[PDB]
Amino acid sequence: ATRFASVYAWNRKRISNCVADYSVLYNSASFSTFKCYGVSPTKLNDLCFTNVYADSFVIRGDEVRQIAPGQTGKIADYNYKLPDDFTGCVIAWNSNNLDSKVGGNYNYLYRLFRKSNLKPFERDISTEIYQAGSTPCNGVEGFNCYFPLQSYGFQPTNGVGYQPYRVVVLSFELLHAPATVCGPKKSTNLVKNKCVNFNFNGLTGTGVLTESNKKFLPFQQFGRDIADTTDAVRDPQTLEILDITPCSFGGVSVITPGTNTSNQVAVLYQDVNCWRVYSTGSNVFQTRAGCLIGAEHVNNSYECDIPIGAGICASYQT
Amino acid sequence: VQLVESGAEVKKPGSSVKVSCKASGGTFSSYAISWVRQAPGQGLEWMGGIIPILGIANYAQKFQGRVTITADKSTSTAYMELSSLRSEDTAVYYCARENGYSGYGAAANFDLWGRGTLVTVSSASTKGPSVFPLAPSSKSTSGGTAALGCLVKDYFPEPVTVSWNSGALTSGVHTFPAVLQSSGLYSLSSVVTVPSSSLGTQTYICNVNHKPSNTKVDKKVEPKSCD
Amino acid sequence: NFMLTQPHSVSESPGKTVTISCTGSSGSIASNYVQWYQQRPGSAPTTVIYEDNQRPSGVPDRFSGSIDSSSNSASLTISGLKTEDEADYYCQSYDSSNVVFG
Amino acid sequence: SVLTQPPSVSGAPGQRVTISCTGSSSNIGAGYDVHWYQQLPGTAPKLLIYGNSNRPSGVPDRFSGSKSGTSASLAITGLQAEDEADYYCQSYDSSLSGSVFGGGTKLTVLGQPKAAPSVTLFPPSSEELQANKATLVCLISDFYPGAVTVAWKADSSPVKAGVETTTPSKQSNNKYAASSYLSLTPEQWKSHRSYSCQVTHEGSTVEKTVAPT
Amino acid sequence: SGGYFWSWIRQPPGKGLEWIGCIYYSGSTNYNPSLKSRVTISVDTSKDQFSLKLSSVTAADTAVYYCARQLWLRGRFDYWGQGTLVTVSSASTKGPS
Repeated sequence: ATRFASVYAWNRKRISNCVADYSVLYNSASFSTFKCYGVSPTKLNDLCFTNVYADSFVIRGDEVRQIAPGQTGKIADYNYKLPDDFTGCVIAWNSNNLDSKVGGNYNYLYRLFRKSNLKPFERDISTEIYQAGSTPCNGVEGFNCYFPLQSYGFQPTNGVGYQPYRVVVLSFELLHAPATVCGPKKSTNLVKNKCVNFNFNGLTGTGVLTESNKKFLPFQQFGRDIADTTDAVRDPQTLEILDITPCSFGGVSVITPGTNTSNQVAVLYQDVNCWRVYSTGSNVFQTRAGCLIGAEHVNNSYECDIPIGAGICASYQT
Repeated sequence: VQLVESGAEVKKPGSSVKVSCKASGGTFSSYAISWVRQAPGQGLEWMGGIIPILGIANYAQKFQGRVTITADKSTSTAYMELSSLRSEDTAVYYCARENGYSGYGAAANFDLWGRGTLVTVSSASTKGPSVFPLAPSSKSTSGGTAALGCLVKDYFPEPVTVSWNSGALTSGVHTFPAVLQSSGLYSLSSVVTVPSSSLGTQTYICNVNHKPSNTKVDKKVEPKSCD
Repeated sequence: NFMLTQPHSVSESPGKTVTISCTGSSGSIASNYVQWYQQRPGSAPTTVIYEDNQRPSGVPDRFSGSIDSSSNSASLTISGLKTEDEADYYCQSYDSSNVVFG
Repeated sequence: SVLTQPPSVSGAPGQRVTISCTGSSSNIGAGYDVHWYQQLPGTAPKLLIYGNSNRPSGVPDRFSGSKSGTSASLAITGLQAEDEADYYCQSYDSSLSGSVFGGGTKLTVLGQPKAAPSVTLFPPSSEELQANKATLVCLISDFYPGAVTVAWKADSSPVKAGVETTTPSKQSNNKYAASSYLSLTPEQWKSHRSYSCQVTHEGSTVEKTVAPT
Repeated sequence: SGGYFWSWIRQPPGKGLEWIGCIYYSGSTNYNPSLKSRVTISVDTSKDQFSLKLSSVTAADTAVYYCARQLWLRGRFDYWGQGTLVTVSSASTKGPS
């Protein structure tokens, strides 16, 4: 930008309806701070966000280290406080060819004094004179009454800790909404009724893609069932709702009487009422716990060696 | 309080102006002062912001090399100066007091506004007005009343008032605003309704005063003899 | 003129904790992250702790890392020592057009 | 800059009017609050609504505004005879690094029994031939500014030079009056037989032609 | 492919690691200020390799040289190469007995 706003009034711009190519962001080799809390810069090309907010101001060298989530000082407490669960990161670089003129650049004003601690992501523009003692301060500027905004001394020959650094703060939000801003990754064709692992708007899972007749509200993007698993996909390229059919859905219990002891095993299906089975086999027996195949059934009652469930016991005999 | 300003000013197309906004009934104690123009037929346009305590200022990106704003913390007066005046700079200029507040958006608002100073540019210099007697004809006087008045030609600027018999007439008078011309000249009119029986016994005169021109002529209106 | 300073040799008895500190010379340590490496003798160094406290696959949970902007130092804490932990340890950070080591 | 609003709106004293104020991502969608400014025709604008919900003292409770998404809405419950004013929405822009105002909404509530216009033609006198000018006027009264036509004809060719239109002024009896001036020369003043002023309003044309000789 | 940063890292025997220079998949190069005007790293995409060129080698340059991919410009040197031994000596190679 041709100019940057002050510290007490930081300009924030919403970024949306575009793909965010971060490859020209973390590979600039001209910035000075890229400590990104939470998400990693290598994963920024894969994740998808609801919206991107980019704050901006100009700060000195000594206060660029105190814009972390948990910190204190005269900037994090009074001027710009990040949340403890902040997503994204700040970006700072040297600004000496610009924003540095002889005689001091007193255009910017930081909040030296304030009545209370600043809430996260809150911008405070107030010029009321702060008082200290019990004396009234109705617009006066006497003793124990100072202007809350203090100017900055930015000279080309000033110290490195007091040099003006252009700070831009990228913040990412993850809300229950379609992601209008995503990484520069492309998109392949859509397949149906096949057990294919998928990558839908940053959500990765394996399943079978099937058409869903459910009506989906525009506010939501993902549908979760009682089991808290993915069931609905918006698919923003085509904007149609697909039901995620799991590749494996039933309960299978394998009655294995060891490996070296015997090579014959029995398969018990919990959700099958004896088909969607591995094999038909023989000696199909239906119990209260489900359908059991590959094991014989007898009318005798022996001791329980390998329990099956609901009083059903199976053993390896001659 | 009240942030009064200076009077209306007329400047040349290519000169510099100097207006003021004086805080009356108090001072803008630790409150920033902003300026907003309004072109005739257009929306409000932001000039710049001054906090008088620190004496710093900023301007919009549309104009930075032609506007310089200053303020005085002691005498409580904030000023403009608009050099390199163009033909599109005609507007009314207000002084405004910013009122900040804390929040998430926290957009600056201007609650206290000035009275507005009219600034216009005209290449034509001030000239002496010419007052023309207008009288109804025989065809125009058909009923019991006649339409008579006086017309002023080549007068500058626009705010020039016309008085009927030095204010002796208050009923039936009308004020007609002037119009722009190709040469930038203004011409207003004024016509009143008077009975025909009073035409031969009571006379009508028009008294036009010109404050910047320092002239005030007296003229006589008579009915036409031919018609 | 940015360099990282750490003690040349720190030893501790097995079964307890040990703290290794890496302190920057001129610039801050709260920017451009930090990386921890362990170099077994006669082998290439391997990443142990990257980012603030992130750990790659194949590294035990005992390797804990933390930052301290006020002290301008980076700390790596090892608890429950072992024979295989006897190796050289390094701290790595990034500067303008150059990567610094210890 | 980009704070576009509808140029004009309409309403009645017995209904509700909604004024929309949309912007961009960097001024309204970013989260900045909007500010409403009511400018009466002849005075300075005043702070109507600030903070998108707060009302300053003096402003009646009927003026309620709201902000949602990337747009701003102002609603008026009761519209009296003094609500006719231009309304500008004001917010803060990040790219321009300055406050931005709205484009202006012409909220007009009016209605009157309009009647037929009455025009009057006043011929110039004999003391303008020596002045090298011909002040040709056309006094029009008892007419409305909805349809104002100024046409000058000489019964051989219409006059398209010197024709102009002026905004009518309110009278003392809820009426509008105006006057149109035509510029000519005394050399061509006596050359043409007629100079007729034609005024048309709602399809009603009144034509009276003066005789200079 | 991938936009990964390839770099070189050296270390004298018994001493700390020293970072030489970093490269991109394009011709952009970054060098350490202490060893500037002595290194020239290039990328040969056809052979899928990146090399290093050191001029005016001193006796203190005897070190184990490493080449390491970077997942990110200021990130970890995640994958390392095997440590090769380069020794500065005027004597030529002689056959063992």
